[PDB]
Amino acid sequence: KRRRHPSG
Amino acid sequence: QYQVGPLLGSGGFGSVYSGIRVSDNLPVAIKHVEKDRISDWGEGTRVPMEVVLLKKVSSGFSGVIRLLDWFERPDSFVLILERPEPVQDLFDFITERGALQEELARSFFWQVLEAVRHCHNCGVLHRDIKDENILIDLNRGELKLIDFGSGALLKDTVYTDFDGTRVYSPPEWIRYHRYHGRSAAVWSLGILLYDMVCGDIPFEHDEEIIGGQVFFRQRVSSECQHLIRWCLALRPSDRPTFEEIQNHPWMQDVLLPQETAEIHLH
Ligand SMILES: CC(=O)c1cccc(-c2cnc3ccc(NCC4CC4)nn23)c1
Repeated sequence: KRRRHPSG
Repeated sequence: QYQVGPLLGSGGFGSVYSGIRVSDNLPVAIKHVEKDRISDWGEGTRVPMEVVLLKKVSSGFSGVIRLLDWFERPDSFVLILERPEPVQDLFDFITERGALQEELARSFFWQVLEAVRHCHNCGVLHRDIKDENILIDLNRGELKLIDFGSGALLKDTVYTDFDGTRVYSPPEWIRYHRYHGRSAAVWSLGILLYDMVCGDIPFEHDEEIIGGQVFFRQRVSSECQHLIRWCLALRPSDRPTFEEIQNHPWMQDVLLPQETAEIHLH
């Protein structure tokens, strides 16, 4: 459910 | 001159290593980006925009991680940055602690606002404010902004380019590919504040971003909900200015960073 989101 | 330690992480920003300056054992971070991977350059010669922006903001003390030096290589640039010790990024702090107590969120949010004001006063827009780009100095209770690789010089005209994080990007970017710097920054701050008091970001999909329905998944005070909802106004001109944020009633009586470390981090 919770995650990092890379740029771009 | 620098003794290279382990790799801390890598991604769209390049590869970041722990390091120590030999000359005096100062902890540093050593950041490598390949030239082919860089798109936004600036004016020495053509440097990556991160170097231009970091130099604009690295003078004096602030809540921004400071550029100590940089080097060009044939295929890459290397940046030497401050490294607090010990140090956890805000994304991981939140994952491990869940939703933050409001007193703590207030202290963190205040510090981020001061850092962003600093950047804007220096003519710099970060454009990727999010928990992954904020370090906590766990002993001092101080927050530091990192990663200016998607930033730009601050201007009063429209931006039609964006390589920051989409889930922190405002509805006007999603619908129109157009935004103004400050109002887009304030939106990202709303996302960040929600993330802190709820334990994750409010929106995952384009449709949620443009719908602008804020649902609170945790118990959050009425005053805090009001501030978040104001930062997340669909119309850019309906969002608060930095002054209005800092004057908001939820933002009064902020703890000092040392108090914050003592009560919440130590
Ligand atoms: C994690 C850490 O100690 C540190 C310290 C100073 C600067 C940076 C830094 C500077 N620019 C970036 C861009 C991305 C980034 N990622 C967070 C950790 C995985 C490298 N760190 N980072 C990280």
